[PDB]
Parts: sequence; structure tokens; C-alpha cells
Amino acid sequence: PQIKVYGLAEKLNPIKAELSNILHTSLIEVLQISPEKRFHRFFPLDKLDFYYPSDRTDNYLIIEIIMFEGRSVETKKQLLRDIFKKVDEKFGISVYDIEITLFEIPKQNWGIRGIPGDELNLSYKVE
Amino acid sequence: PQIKVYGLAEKLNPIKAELSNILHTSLIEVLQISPEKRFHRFFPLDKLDFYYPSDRTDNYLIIEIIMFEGRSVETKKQLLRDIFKKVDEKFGISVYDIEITLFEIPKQNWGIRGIPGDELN
Amino acid sequence: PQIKVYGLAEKLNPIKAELSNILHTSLIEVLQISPEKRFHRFFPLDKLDFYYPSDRTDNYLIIEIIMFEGRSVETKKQLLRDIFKKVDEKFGISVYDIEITLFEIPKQNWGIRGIPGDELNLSYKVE
Repeated sequence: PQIKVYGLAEKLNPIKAELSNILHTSLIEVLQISPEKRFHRFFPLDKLDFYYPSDRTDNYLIIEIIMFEGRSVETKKQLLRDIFKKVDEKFGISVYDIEITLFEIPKQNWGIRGIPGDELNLSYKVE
Repeated sequence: PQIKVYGLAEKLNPIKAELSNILHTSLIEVLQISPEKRFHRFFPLDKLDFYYPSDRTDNYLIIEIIMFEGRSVETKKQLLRDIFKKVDEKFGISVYDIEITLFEIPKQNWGIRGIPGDELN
Repeated sequence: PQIKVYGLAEKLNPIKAELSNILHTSLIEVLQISPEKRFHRFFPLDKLDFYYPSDRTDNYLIIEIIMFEGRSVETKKQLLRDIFKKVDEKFGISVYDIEITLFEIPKQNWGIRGIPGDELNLSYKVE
């Protein structure tokens, strides 16, 4: 999985190092990926480049996860739940200020180490 | 829906605040979302980070919309047409210079307010 | 096809102009798109905004290609392999340091030059 995190620069920049650890722990625990396979991109946004509802706070976080298609509905829902729980518990950011979107990609639409994703023999199960 | 907008910094930055207002009106009117649900991210690009063909002017605008799966084809085409119309009318940007891409995501692949999107009310 | 490229700023900025030429050539040759249709966006990242595994280098390069659905599996796989080969050959970036992801979008989900993409008469064949 690839993660892309968007947030207000003044709020995201102080926490992004620990947020990276937290999010990676969630994908290890729920998706059973190798602890080594952390691919994260952070986009701290200027105030004028980020609009969110006036009843949310500036802690508002958008998390996009690009991942191999094929996981069960239950595993995916468990992932969303685990990220909500761990970010809230670690930073006190309310679940109302967190949004998560899973982008599923067929294995054959993904290139890794020079070959299409469906020709990889992975060390874990995509179910 | 979540919107991501891309354009040359010196063209997008003077207009992005008004453009946010226009795009939110369009999503409200066509998709019938509640008027508080504005989620927009803007990406003003340096000229060295943005390549587009010579038949597009420096007004070229890319508008990505990430939304729940489930709208009809007619609703979605009306959204594109409404965005094309309203952005052209408000800013004088030719429709030739506007690109819109809809990323539909199954409801169960979204986490909102702590729960999966297929379980919201 | 729309291309988005992500890499560390000090590594991506010296190569992005030639890389753009390399990527466009690959899409022309494999997808047979009209050679004027280059749409590329570059995202040079700060060191603190870019996490990748310890068995990758800071040449690590992410390539996202958003394209009309409808190409064959073999054509898409040929696109992946061609980009890997030509990027490796031109810049000496090992193919483990390159990752490619195709985002396929139905034609009616795209607005181009004022109309939905399923109503466009194209100058090439999508498939």
C-alpha cells in the first residue's frame, strides 16, 4: 500500500513523523504487510489551498491509501477502524476530523521491481 | 465529494478562492450534497512541474473529483457540463482549457466520522 | 493519459525535464496516443515528506498514470515494462527504485474540451 496524507501545514508538520509510524503500524497489524514496506507521502497544505467544513477543526486530516485490490470487506473496514482508533488515541484528533479513502488497484495495473504486480510472489496474502 | 484542483500557480492563485465557491455551488446543485460539505485541495504548480499540450493555454485547469460510487451516468455528465459551464462563465476560461476526472470509490472503501461509508445515514 | 510523478526534490528536479520526454515516448510507442497529448505533473517532495523502505534509495520514483479504461492486459503490462526499461537505461535508476500505478477511469467519468469522454471522437484507439 501507498499512503498519501494531506493536512494543514501548521498542524500536519509537527505530527507527521509520528503519524507515519502510527499509520504504518496499522497496515502491519491489519494487512499483515512486512514491517519494512512503508511508502508514505505527506502534503502539508497552505491555509489558502485547503477548504474543509466550518464545523471541523484545522486538525482535519485526509488519508488516501492506494492498495492492491482483493482484500475482504471486513479487512478493509477493520483497517479504517484501526486507523481511526490509533490516530484519535495518539493525537487526540477526533474521528470527525479524519477522513480515509481506499483506492483499490488490480495487481496487473501496478509495476514493482520491473514487473507487473500480478507476477510478484508476495510474502503475505492479499486474500 | 473531495475535489483536487491543479493549475499554473500564477493563474490558479488569483482565482482559487472564487473557484472554490463556484465548484461547491455546482456540486451542491447537481449532486444535492448538503451545503456545508466543502472539501477542496488546491495544487498551484510551478511552470517546470506542469506539462500540457500546445493547444491548451496557460489557463489549463485539472479538476479531480473523488466521490461515492452510485450516481447515474446522466447525473455525472450533468456535473461535468455544469462545471464546464460555470467556470467558463465566471472566469472566462475556455472549456478547451478545463479537464475534469471523476474517481468513483465504493462506499465501503471510505472512512467518514469513524465509520465505513456504506454504514452512514 | 495523465501522469503524476513523485520523487525527492533534489533527485527529481535535475531529471524531470528529460524524464517527461522519456515517459511521453513510452506512452506514444505502447499506447499509440497522438504525440501532442503530453499531460504531466511533477511533485518534487521535501525529505521530511517522503518515506520509502530502507532497501530503496533516494532515487525512488513514483509514477501514477490516470488513463481511459479499455486497454488489454497485455498492452498495459507492456507499458509498465517499457517505462521501467527506458527510465533505467536513460538515468541509471535501478528498476527497484521505480514504482508505477495505472488508475483506469471509464470514459464517461472524464470531462475533456467541454464534453464527456465517451462522446469524444478520438484521433487514436483506446482499445
